[PDB]
Amino acid sequence: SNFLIPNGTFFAVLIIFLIVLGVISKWVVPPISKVLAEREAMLAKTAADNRKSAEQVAAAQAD
Amino acid sequence: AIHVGHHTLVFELFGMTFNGDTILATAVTAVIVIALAFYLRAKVTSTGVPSGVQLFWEALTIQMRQQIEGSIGMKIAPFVLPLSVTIFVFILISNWLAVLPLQYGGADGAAAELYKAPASDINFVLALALFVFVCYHAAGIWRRGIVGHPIKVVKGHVAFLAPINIVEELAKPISLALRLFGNIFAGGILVALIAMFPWYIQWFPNAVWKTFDLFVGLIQAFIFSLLTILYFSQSMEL
Amino acid sequence: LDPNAIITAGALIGGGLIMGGGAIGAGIGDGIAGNALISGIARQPEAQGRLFTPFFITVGLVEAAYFINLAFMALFVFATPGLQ
Amino acid sequence: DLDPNAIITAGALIGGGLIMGGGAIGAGIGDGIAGNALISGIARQPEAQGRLFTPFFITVGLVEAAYFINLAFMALFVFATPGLQ
Amino acid sequence: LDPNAIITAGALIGGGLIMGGGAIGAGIGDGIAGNALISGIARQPEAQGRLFTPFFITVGLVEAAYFINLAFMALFVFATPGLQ
Amino acid sequence: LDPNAIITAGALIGGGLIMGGGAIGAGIGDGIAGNALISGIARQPEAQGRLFTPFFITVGLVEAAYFINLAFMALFVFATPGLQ
Amino acid sequence: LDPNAIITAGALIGGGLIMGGGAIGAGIGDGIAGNALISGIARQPEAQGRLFTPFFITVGLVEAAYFINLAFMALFVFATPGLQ
Amino acid sequence: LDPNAIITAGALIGGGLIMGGGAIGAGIGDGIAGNALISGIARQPEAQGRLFTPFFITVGLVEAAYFINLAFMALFVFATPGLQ
Amino acid sequence: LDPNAIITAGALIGGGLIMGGGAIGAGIGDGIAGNALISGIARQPEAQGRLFTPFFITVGLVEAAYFINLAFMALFVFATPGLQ
Amino acid sequence: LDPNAIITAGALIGGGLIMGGGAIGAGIGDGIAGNALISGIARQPEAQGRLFTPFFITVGLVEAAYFINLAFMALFVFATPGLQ
Amino acid sequence: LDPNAIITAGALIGGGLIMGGGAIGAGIGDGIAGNALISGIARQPEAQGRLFTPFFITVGLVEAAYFINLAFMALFVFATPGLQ
Amino acid sequence: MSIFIGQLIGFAVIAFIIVKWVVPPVRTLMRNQQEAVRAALAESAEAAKKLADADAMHAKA
Repeated sequence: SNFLIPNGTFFAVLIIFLIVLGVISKWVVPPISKVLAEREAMLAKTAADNRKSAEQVAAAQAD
Repeated sequence: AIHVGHHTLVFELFGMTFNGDTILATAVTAVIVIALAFYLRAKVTSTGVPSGVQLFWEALTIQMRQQIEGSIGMKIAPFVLPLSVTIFVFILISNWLAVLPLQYGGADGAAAELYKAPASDINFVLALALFVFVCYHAAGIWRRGIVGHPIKVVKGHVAFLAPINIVEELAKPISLALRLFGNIFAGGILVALIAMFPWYIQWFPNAVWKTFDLFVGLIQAFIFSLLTILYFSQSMEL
Repeated sequence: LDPNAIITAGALIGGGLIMGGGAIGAGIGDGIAGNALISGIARQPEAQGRLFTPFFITVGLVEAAYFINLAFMALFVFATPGLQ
Repeated sequence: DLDPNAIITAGALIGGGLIMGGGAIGAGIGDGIAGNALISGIARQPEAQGRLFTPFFITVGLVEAAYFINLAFMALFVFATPGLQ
Repeated sequence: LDPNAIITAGALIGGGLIMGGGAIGAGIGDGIAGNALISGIARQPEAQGRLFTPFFITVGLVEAAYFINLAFMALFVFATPGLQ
Repeated sequence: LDPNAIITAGALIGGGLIMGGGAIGAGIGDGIAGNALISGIARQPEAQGRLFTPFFITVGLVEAAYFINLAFMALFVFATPGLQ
Repeated sequence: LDPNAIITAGALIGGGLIMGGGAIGAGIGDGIAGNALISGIARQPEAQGRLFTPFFITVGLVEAAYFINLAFMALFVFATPGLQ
Repeated sequence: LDPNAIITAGALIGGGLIMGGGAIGAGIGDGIAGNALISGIARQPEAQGRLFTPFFITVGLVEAAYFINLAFMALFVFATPGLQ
Repeated sequence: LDPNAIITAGALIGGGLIMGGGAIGAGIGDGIAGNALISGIARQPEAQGRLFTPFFITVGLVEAAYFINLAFMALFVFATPGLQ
Repeated sequence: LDPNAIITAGALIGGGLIMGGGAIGAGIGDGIAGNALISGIARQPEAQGRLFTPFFITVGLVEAAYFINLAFMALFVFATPGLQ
Repeated sequence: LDPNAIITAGALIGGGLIMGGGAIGAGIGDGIAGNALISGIARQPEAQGRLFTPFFITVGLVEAAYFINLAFMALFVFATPGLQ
Repeated sequence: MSIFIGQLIGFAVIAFIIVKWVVPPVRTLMRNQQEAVRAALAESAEAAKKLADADAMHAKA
C-alpha cells in the first residue's frame, strides 16, 4: 500500500531516462538540426539561383 | 476486487526496494525510443526523400524548436531543445504502449497487466519532474548568477508578492508530476474496472476508453514537454 | 463498533468530495478554454495551428489540479491516512 | 450496535453521489459553454461550420470523457467499495 | 439500528446529490446554449434555420448527462446496491 | 430506535439537495436566457416579437429540468423508496 | 433518543439546503438579468421602456423558482413530512 | 441523548447553509451588476446618473433575496421550529 | 455524551459554511468588479478617476455581505444560540 | 465517549468549509481579474504599466478576504472556541 | 468508538472539502485566464510573446490559493491538529 | 481468460478504427510532405541547370 510514497525506483528510473536523453541529445537532435538547416539553405540557394539566372540572362542579352 | 497497487516482481537492493514492474516498463520504453533513434541515425538522408521515421523526428524537432524560439531565443538556450524533445517522446511511448492487449486474469478474477505505463507509478513522474526542476533552476542560476537567481525568483514580477512567488516555484515540480501521474493512474483503474464487466460486454467500453486514452496520452506528453520548455524560458530571462 | 469502518466511511466521503470538486473545476475550465478556442477559430478560420498551442497549455494547467485531486482521492480510498 | 458493512456502504453511496453530482455539474457547464461558442461561430461564419466542429469536439472530448471517468469511480465506490469488511 | 436503514439513508442522500448536480449542470448548460441561440437569432434573423442544428447538439451533449444521472438515481434508491 | 426515522431524515436531506440543485440551475439558466433576450432587444428592438420563439424553448428546457427535480423530491419525501 | 428529533434535524438540514440553492440561483440570475438591462439602457437609452417588459419576464421566472422553494422549505420545517 | 442537542445542531447547520447560499448569491449578483455599471460608465460617462436607476433596481432584487434568506436563518436558529 | 458537544460541533459546522459561502461570494464579486474596472481603465486612462466612484459602490455591496456573514459566524461559534 | 472528539471533528469540518470557500472565491476572482488584465494588455500594450495599478487593487480585495478566512481556519482548528 | 476514529473521519472530510474547493478555484481561474490568453493570441498573434508575462502572473496567484489549501490539507489528514 | 478475450476484442476494434479512419489521413500527410521535399529537390536541380545554361549562354554572348 501507500503507493504515492516515493520508492527507490525513483533512482533507477531516472538513470534510464538519462540514457535515452543521451542518445536523443547526441544522435537525434544534432543530425536533425543539421538536416533542417541544410534544407533551408538549399531553398534559399534555389531562390538566389533563380534570381541570378534571370540577372545573367538579362546581362547576356544586354551584352 | 479492484486490486489497486500490488507492484509485481519487486526487488530489494542496498536496503531500498524497487517496483520491478515500473523498471521493466521504463526499460521497454527506452529500448523502443533508442531503436527509433538509431533507425533514424542509420537511415537519415539530407538529399533524398525523407523516410517516415525522419519525418516524425523532424516534425517533433520543428515543433519544439519553434516553441523555444517563441518563448526564449533558441540561440540562448540550445540545451532545452533536446531535453524537451526527449521528454515528449518518452511520455508519448509510456502512454501508448499500454494500448497493446496485455491484460489477463491472474487466476483470481482480478485484472493483471503484463505491461503497465510507468507514469502510473509515482516514482517515474517524480524522477522526471525533479530532474526538470533541477535542470531549469540550475539554468537560471547559470544565467543570472548563483546569488541573483534565487533573489529574482523570490522577488518575482513584483516585489510585494514575494511570498506567493515562493509557493509558485514549490508548485512547479509537483504540478508537473502529479498531473501526468493522474492522467495515467486513472487509466490503470479504468481498464481494470472494466475488467469486472462480462467478456461479451467488456470490448466496447474498453475500446472507447482506450482510444480516448491514446488521445489523452498524446496530449499529456505534449503538455509536459511544452511546460518544461516554458519553465526553462521563465528561468532564463533577465 | 469497528472504528476502521467509521474511518473508511469518512475517507470515502472525503474522496467523493475531492472528485466532485476536481470534476467541476476541470469541466468548467475546459469548457471556457474550448469557448475561447472556438471563438478565435470562428473569427479567423485559418488560425487553428497558432491557437492550438495556448489552448492546450490552458487545458494542461486546468487539469493539473483536477488530476492532483484524483490522485489524492485514490490515496484516500486505497491507502487511508490515519487508519488503524 | 450495527454492522460496519452498513457504515462502509453508506459512506460509499454518499461519495458516489457526490462524485456524480460534481461530474454532472462540470460536464453540463463545459458542454453548454462550448456549445455557446460553437453556436456563435456558426451564426457568424456559416461557411466555416465544418471547420468549427473540429475544435469543439476536442473540448467535448476533454469534457464528456472527464464525466465518464468520474462515472467509473462511482461504479468503483458503490459496487467495489474499497476498504469493505 | 437496522443496517438496511443506514444503507437506504445513504442511498437517498447520494441520489439527491446526483439529481442536484445533474439539475445544476443541465440547467446552466441549457441556459448558456439558449443564450447563444438567442444572440445568433437577434443578430441574424434569417440564421434561425441553421442555428437549431448545432444548438440541439449542445442540448444533446447536456441533457444526456442529466438523462444519465437520472438513471443512476434509480440505481440508488429503487435498487440500492449492497442493500440486504 | 426507529429505523424509519433515519430513513425519513435521509430522504428529507436528499430531497432538499435535489431542490437546492434544481433551484440553482433554474435561476442561473433563466438569468442567462433573459440576459440574451434583453441584449437582443436592446441591440435591435422590434425583434422582440420573434425572439420569444427561441427564448421560450430555452427556458422550456430549464424549467422542465428543474420541474423534473420537483417530482422526484416528492418521491423522496412523500413516497420514500426503501421505507418500511 | 426521540426519532422525531432526528426527523426534525433532517428537515432543518433539507430546508437549509433548499434556501441555500434558491438564494444562490435567485442572486445569480437577477444579477445577470440586471447586467443585461444596464448594458442595454447604457447603449440604447431611448429603448429603456421596451426593455422593462422582457426584463420582468426574466426576473419573474427566476423569482418564481426561488419563491417555489420558499413554500417547500416551510412544508419541511413546519409541516415536516414523515413525522412520527 | 438530549433531543435539544440534535435539534439545535440540525438547526445551526441549516441556518449556516441558508446564510452561505444567500451570501454567495448576493456577492455574485452585486459583482455582476457593478460590472455592468462600470462598463456603462466607462463607455458613456454622461450616463452615470442614468444607469443608477436600473442598477439599484437590480441590486435591490438581489439584496432582497439575501435579506429574506437572512431572516429565515433567524427563524431556524433563534426560533427553531419544532424545538423541544 | 455531552449535549454541549453536539451543539458546539453543529455550531462550528454552521459557522464554517457561513464563512465559506461569504468568501466565495466576496471573492467572485470583487473579481468581477475589478475586471470591469480593468477593462474601463484599459479602454481610456482618463476614465480612471471617475471609474473608482461606482466601483467602490460595488465592492461596498460585496464586502458588506461578507462582513455581515463574519458577524454571524462569530455569533455562531463564540456565543452559540441555544447553547443549553 | 469523549466530547472533545465531536468538538474537534466539527472544528475540522468547519475549517474545511472555510478553506474550500476561500479557495473557490480566491481562484475565481483572481482568474477573472487576470482575464481583464490579459485582454487589456492585448488591446493596449502601452497600458501594461498602467493596468497594474487597479489590477492589484482588485487582487488584494480578492486575496484579503481569502487570507482572512485562512486566519479563522486556524482559530477553528488550532484553538477551537467552545473546546472543553 | 475510539476518539481517534472520529477525529480522523472529521479530518478526512475537512481535507476533502479543502481539496474540492481548491480544485474548483484553480480550474475556474486557469480556464478564465486561458480564455483571455487564447482570445489575445487569436486577435493579435504578435502579442503572444508579451501575453505570457501578465497571464502567468495571474496564474501565479491562482495556484497560490489552491496549493496553499493543499498544504493545509496535508496538515488535516497526516498531522491532524488536536489528534489524540 | 474471459477478460483477456474481452480486451482482445477491444484492441481489435481499436485497430480497425485506426486503419479505417486514422491511417489514411496520416499516410496522406506523410506522402504530401515527402512529395514536397522531392519537389524542393527537383527545384534545386532545375535551378542549378538554369544557372549552368544561363552561364553558357552568357559565355556565348
